Amino acid sequence: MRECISIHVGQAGVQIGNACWELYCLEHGIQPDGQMPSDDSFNTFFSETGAGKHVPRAVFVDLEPTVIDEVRTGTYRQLFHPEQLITGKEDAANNYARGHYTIGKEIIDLVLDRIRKLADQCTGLQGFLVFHSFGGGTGSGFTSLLMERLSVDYGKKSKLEFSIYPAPQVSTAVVEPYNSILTTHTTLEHSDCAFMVDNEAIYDICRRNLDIERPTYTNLNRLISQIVSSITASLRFDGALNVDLTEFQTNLVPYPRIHFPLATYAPVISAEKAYHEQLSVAEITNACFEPANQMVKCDPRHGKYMACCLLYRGDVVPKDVNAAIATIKTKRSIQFVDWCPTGFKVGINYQPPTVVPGGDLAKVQRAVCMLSNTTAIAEAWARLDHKFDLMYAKRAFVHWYVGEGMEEGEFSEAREDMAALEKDYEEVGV
Amino acid sequence: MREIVHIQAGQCGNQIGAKFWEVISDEHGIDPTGSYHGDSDLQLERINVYYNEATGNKYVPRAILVDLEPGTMDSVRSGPFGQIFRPDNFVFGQSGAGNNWAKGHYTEGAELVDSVLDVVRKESESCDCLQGFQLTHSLGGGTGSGMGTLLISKIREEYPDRIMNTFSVMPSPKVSDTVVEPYNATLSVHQLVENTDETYSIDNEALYDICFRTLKLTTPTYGDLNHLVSATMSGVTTCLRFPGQLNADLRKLAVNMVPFPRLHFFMPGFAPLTSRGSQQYRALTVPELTQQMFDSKNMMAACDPRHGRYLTVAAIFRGRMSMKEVDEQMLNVQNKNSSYFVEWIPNNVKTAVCDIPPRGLKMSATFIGNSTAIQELFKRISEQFTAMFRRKAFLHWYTGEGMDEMEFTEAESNMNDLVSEYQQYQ
Amino acid sequence: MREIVHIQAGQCGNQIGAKFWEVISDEHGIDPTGSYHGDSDLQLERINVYYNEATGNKYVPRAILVDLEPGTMDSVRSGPFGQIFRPDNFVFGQSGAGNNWAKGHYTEGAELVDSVLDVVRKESESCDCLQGFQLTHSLGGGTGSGMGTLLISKIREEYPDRIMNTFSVMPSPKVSDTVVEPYNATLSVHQLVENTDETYSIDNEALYDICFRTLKLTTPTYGDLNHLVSATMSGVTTCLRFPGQLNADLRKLAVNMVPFPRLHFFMPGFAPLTSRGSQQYRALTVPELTQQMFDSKNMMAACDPRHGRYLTVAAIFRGRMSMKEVDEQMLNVQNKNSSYFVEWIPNNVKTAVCDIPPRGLKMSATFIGNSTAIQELFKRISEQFTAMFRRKAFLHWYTGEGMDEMEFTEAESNMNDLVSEYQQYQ
Amino acid sequence: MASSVDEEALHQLYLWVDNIPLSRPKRNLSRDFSDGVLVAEVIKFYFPKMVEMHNYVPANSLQQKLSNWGHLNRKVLKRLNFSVPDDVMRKIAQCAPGVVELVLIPLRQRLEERQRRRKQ
Ligand SMILES: CC(=O)O[C@H]1C(=O)[C@@]2(C)[C@H]([C@H](OC(=O)c3ccccc3)[C@]3(O)C[C@H](OC(=O)[C@H](O)[C@@H](NC(=O)c4ccccc4)c4ccccc4)C(C)=C1C3(C)C)[C@]1(OC(C)=O)CO[C@@H]1C[C@@H]2O
Ligand SMILES: CC(=O)O[C@H]1C(=O)[C@@]2(C)[C@H]([C@H](OC(=O)c3ccccc3)[C@]3(O)C[C@H](OC(=O)[C@H](O)[C@@H](NC(=O)c4ccccc4)c4ccccc4)C(C)=C1C3(C)C)[C@]1(OC(C)=O)CO[C@@H]1C[C@@H]2O
Ligand SMILES: Nc1nc2c(ncn2[C@@H]2O[C@H](COP(=O)(O)OP(=O)(O)OP(=O)(O)O)[C@@H](O)[C@H]2O)c(=O)[nH]1
Ligand SMILES: Nc1nc2c(ncn2[C@@H]2O[C@H](COP(=O)(O)OP(=O)(O)O)[C@@H](O)[C@H]2O)c(=O)[nH]1
Ligand SMILES: Nc1nc2c(ncn2[C@@H]2O[C@H](COP(=O)(O)OP(=O)(O)O)[C@@H](O)[C@H]2O)c(=O)[nH]1
Ligand SMILES: [Mg+2]
Repeated sequence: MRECISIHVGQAGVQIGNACWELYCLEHGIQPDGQMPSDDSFNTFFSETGAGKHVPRAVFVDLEPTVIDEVRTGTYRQLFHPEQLITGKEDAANNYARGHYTIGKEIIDLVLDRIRKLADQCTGLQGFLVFHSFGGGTGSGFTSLLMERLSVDYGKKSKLEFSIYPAPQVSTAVVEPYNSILTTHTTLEHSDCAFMVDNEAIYDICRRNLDIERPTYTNLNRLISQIVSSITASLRFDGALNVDLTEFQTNLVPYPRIHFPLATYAPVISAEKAYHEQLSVAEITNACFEPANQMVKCDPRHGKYMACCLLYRGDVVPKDVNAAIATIKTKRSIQFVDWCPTGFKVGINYQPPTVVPGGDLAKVQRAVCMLSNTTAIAEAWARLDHKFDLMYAKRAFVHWYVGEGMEEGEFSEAREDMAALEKDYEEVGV
Repeated sequence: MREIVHIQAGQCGNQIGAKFWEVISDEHGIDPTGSYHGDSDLQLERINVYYNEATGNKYVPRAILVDLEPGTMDSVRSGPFGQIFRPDNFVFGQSGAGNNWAKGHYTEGAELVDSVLDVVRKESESCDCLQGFQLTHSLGGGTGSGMGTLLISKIREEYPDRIMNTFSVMPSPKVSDTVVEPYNATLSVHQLVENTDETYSIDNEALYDICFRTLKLTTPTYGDLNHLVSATMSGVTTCLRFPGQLNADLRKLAVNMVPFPRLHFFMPGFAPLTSRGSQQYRALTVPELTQQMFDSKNMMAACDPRHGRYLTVAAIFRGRMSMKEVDEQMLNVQNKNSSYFVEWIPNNVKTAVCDIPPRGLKMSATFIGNSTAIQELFKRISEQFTAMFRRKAFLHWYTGEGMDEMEFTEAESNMNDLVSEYQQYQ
Repeated sequence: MREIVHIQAGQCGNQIGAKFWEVISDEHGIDPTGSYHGDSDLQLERINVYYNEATGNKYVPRAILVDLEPGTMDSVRSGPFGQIFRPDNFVFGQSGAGNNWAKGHYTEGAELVDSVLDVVRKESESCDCLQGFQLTHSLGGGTGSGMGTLLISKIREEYPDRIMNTFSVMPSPKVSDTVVEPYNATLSVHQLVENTDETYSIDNEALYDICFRTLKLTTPTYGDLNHLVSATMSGVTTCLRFPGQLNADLRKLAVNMVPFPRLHFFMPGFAPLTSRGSQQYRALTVPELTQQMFDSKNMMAACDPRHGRYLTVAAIFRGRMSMKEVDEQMLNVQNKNSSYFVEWIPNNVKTAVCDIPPRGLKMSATFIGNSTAIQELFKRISEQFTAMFRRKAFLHWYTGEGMDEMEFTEAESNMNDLVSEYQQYQ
Repeated sequence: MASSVDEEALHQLYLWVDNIPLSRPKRNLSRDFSDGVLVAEVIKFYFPKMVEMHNYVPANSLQQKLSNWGHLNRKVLKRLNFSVPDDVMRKIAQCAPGVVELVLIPLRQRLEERQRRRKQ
């Protein structure tokens, strides 16, 4: 019942998985060895065997072994099914071309084989939670090949998309927009609701809120895990208003192509800071709409809200939710599209947030998960399109994509598709 | 797993490659006799990248030593780590090339190319998953420039898909030790541009400039220049021998670093660099590593980057550091010095970080740069070639080997074509 | 319930406000850590006026600490009650104002006004029923006078109806510690008159006169002047934090105390005041409190009331007393000294009495006065301004910040206008 | 016809903006227009529809100033077929005298252009 198969592609995907399962084993009380010391709250994410062992339903796919066989050496080496974590021989070279045609071709058939052997025990499979990065070669090419076959083998099943998106300023590779643009066909055609992750915005989040001067990506991971667990909170624990994963995405999506909502989490706050605040429902409600708390470097005040979903968890009373949202609709600075004078979807869960012992996040009795679609997010693509022009105008690095079996015009279809998406997110704002 | 097969050409190539072998044997904790003596298991997992596992838990490097004289083989085998090498890869002739490119490419090295190919092929088949060939040679003289290009062409012909990276020490006007270097350089880069996926240009003069004006050595010998080369030699391949947060193997660099196929002659560099009496005072923080890294004094060629624009720069950092400051320096360098980086391509830097720093170092930074200013050495080589081309000197010692005038003309034309492309995007 | 939001500007403002916080934390029985430790429930009902209820029954004051230097923040957080404050309201820059009004009002404080507004707004929305803002600052220098007026104007703009009371320590000729004070005072009162509903003028010289000629302290430090300020700070808001027979909150004072909208710079005072060796002998009866209260020595500015006429005086008494003697002294003072009170307005006194006296005191009296003699400081500030205005000194350090001559001229004209209105009714 | 701009045109433009009813207090224009939010308020009088004022937030930090002005370039100026370089925009955001006025001069002309256009 209510099972979800999590897919982890690329270095970013596999390591964000390492952090997510680190959070899940703690919140559901499983040791790193898979045992339960002493409700079926784990059936959503973990499978059970006769010996009392919790086996996650997850696949780690990387075209290179270093990160995954590092996982084979870490504390979670025995938690995972060893041959459901698949390693390739040749890295993706930050190239969508080989990852989509050349190197992922020989390995994808085993990946779908393991997906099938994960699906056949799920009696109530709810959806898919695939993790990757746009800029990475694996996270672009292999995901592009994989959602294609998943959409024809599991077409009815929902496919939530949690992807890591490049920053306006911070970047790790010059070819990142090339990998990002050929991913856009996958999210538009073979995804049901995509969640985009910006590293620089959350860098600002941890700089300002967590007061930590020197966090790593592991600190980024130990909050992406919270956002995904909060999205999955209603499926695993009891709540006064439990939101089904299908109910969720029906509430987000106004049109089949408009399914790209922003995400924010509250309260992101350090342990030294949690003490001096009462941390009411109202202020965590007010903090979410603050542009200084957005996960993507775009100003919501530059845009218009279409769908709003209040995913509260912990000791939160729905009356306080109504009182907060009355204030939210009271201010004019937050102007919603003329589509939704009802505005808000409310979801409340009884489980307080679970704290990572090595994390930088404080223990708070209340936590809220904010997921909202808005027209302001097109700016996060409005710099990437001008960016892609700035390379494609000479055919900057295409000889590699051409040399690995990509048609030259696939870039033309790519920027045509992103232009279509950018237009689609502008007409709905009128 | 991403095995990398090394080839040494010329006395310059084999001695600098031997000192590189010494350096990375210390990094991997390998005894001079070949046995393992490292401290952590991290030195042990990726031994297969550079060394072959043998009986007794001793490890033999995957290096093919090629020369046309036995004296250099005698020196290297009698050197500090001569005993660790394969007796079979000592493939060598007796009569030298005499700094004649035609000799090495047609007569002297053509007979030994069969004896080098049967060794490189066995080394490659000994590999589990070959990634490429790292070849060390010299553009000066006729051995390294002469036979090196021939066997590079052969291995490229039979290995068309593997990475081809070469580290080339190349002639210079003021520290020239041989009269006939420009012929050799022009006849070598002709094949280097057409065949090599990667070429690192190393100039001796800037190595001297590093050892005096930064390292403050009163008597830095030739081995110190070899050390400066070997530092970047080890740095460029760090990511596929050790774990790091940002893994960037050779092809990771390649896909990010060479915008058009022929723009692949690059600018190496390494940080930190201090004198003996100044390391005690220096703060080795990553921002200071950066301010040292893009300095025109830290580079290993006379081509001053202020006379051109960077196409792509690769900064493979190493050590237990976070990375927000890494991004902030890599954006500040290209923002405050945006006039030195092609504005038309916005993010010119590739960032890689390794978790284990070099032995004795808390952190290190390796510099790889694509600047249009690198044409300074190419056009100067072409000009010096013209000063000894336009009216026929020294050609009897090439044409006597079957060499011909029109091929010299095409080589010069190709140097001009290259300098044209690199001035085009400046 | 009549929440009051406090803002500290400048080192003078934040230290005197911090000592005020200490005083009223003792009055409300609040532990240095923030927990409640009072004796009676009377300290507990109106905690919401100054403090926010939090988890663990600990209480955080509703104060916003604003400065342009981190040193004062460092001192206040390391002070006796530094730990009770909100880490978020420590909003501060790094470069100081250098006692430059233009810096604080245009360059240095304009960047931090956004970071103070988002804090004051959250503090106000945290309130159940906001009554006003009590702001502490200094007319001297460029921090308190400079950014204080800017953010006062902003909060007045977005809170047009709330009470605006400010306690302002203001420059003086003989105890001046900075050369450029008069510019700051003239540029500050310009905004204080137009925006503030209430301003308490505090002069350091009369604080010194109190501590020597009444308190008989041999070494009264700066903290003792802070204490003298904080006494009236706590007194003026006593009625809306504690029950009394005559309740008079801030707006109760306002409706009685400022006859015309611009005549709102007032005269604070407090009784009783004795030396250590003379309190043993004094009879603390209310009539004696009165005879001490209207003394020219008890006041906190050099403006001697005998050089003018009182427009309105506020006597907020405190303690378990009856009140017929209160009325009889408040009529005797204005009858026997009717030549010192405007006869044209008959009953110049507002009387308020509280039931709980200050800790350690059986009774107390707080003096607030509207006298036309307060123009003594204003016209003297204008004269000193003219002595450094009429032919152009120090203006390069303002005009370099975008400041302009004609605004200085209008500021001086407005000082002259004010002194004109206050001499008009004398 | 004056080929160049004289000192009198500055005054004409100074008076005209005051002539429009703008919801602003008494302060100089050269420091208020620098913010950017005032410019869209000016244009609200002409076409209230295109102006949203659900997109730019009034602050007084140069970062927010330039962030708002950049947005304004691609959402108001683009409709008016008006383009300006970042080197100029920097100066507008710095409250530079003359610089923002060099854009205030043609802005109104473009607005009247849009007025005359027979839009359906
Ligand atoms: C006491 C102390 O702190 O001295 C250090 C040191 O940091 C200094 C002096 C070292 C020192 O290097 C030199 O003196 C030198 C001389 C000529 C050419 C190049 C180096 C050092 O010898 C070098 C050595 O570096 C290493 O061991 C690295 O792993 C390096 N390997 C070697 O240098 C090496 C030396 C002998 C045999 C085999 C290897 C390395 C660098 C990059 C990639 C792989 C390996 C270190 C830390 C020191 C000394 C001992 C003084 C420097 O070397 C390097 C490569 O980091 C010279 O400038 C740097 C930084 C410092 O100034
Ligand atoms: C043994 C004894 O009777 O001594 C008394 C006292 O009455 C005297 C000496 C006190 C004393 O005050 C001073 O010595 C003093 C020094 C510099 C500046 C101001 C005061 C006293 O400290 C002050 C203190 O007053 C209070 O506690 C009031 O509540 C006052 N709070 C504080 O002074 C205070 C001190 C430390 C920390 C926090 C607060 C207050 C006044 C108005 C509004 C709110 C609170 C009292 C009764 C005394 C001592 C202890 C000697 C006096 O203080 C006050 C404010 O009433 C000074 O003149 C008055 C009257 C007396 O002479
Ligand atoms: N937020 C976040 N982003 C990450 C993390 N790890 C990698 N990324 C993103 O991944 C992008 C680059 O992709 P890669 O590092 O090459 O990872 P990959 O998806 O496996 O791609 P390949 O290495 O080519 O196979 C960077 O721009 C990062 O934004 C992480 O831990 N947190
Ligand atoms: N950087 C460096 N340069 C060298 C070294 N040894 C020689 N050289 C110079 O490099 C040039 C290469 O020419 P050479 O190798 O002798 O020609 P070959 O015999 O045909 O291979 C020579 O002219 C030398 O001056 C060395 O150890 N380091
Ligand atoms: N009454 C009193 N006056 C003070 C105190 N500290 C400083 N002053 C004086 O008040 C004036 C205020 O100027 P200042 O606050 O330093 O200027 P700013 O730094 O721009 O805020 C100074 O010239 C001091 O001489 C204090 O604790 N109490
Ligand atoms: Mg990868």
